[PDB]
Amino acid sequence: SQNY
Amino acid sequence: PQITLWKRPLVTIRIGGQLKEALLDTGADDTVLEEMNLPGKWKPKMIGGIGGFIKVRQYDQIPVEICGHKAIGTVLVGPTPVNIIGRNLLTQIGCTLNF
Amino acid sequence: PQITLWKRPLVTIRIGGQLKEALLDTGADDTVLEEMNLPGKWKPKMIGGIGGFIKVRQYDQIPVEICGHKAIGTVLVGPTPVNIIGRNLLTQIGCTLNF
Repeated sequence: SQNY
Repeated sequence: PQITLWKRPLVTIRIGGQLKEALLDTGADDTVLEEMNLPGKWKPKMIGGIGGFIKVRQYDQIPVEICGHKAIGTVLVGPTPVNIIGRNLLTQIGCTLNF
Repeated sequence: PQITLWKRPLVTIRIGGQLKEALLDTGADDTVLEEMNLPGKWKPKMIGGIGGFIKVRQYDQIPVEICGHKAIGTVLVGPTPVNIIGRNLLTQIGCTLNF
């Protein structure tokens, strides 16, 4: 979902 | 191992019988690899990064060996700038951050 | 401390007289902070990741305290969805990956  | 961070935490993984390099990335919820063939069913998914959102293919329950340690879990494939190993598989290999 | 990866590794940081939560990100070369009106000279920069590039302002020699561990270096400020602590500061606080 969230990938930094 | 203990990996310091003066350089990118890049490691060799094995996935679908093939060796690849991937970045150990505590800032990623998920494991996202650059465009590649994987066996089995996939489903379309959207994920977010620093630059916005992308479309990926989601493969579940994929075995991945990471620096010699076994994981089996979700692998996303799409237009990521680098192969990333995210927390979903980092946790499986018993990875922690320590300072 | 030791930070497990079951959850996003969010920690308290202090920068520019502000307390914030920030993500410890071994995948990030740089430290990128949510839009904030820091004083000081800056230079424009583009940084990328999943989803492409965002425009940011680069500030040099900024003191940042991360879980009580002091650091000082370059911070990039712009429309990131999340405050990100990259390897440039993670190395100063002695941060390692361990498995």
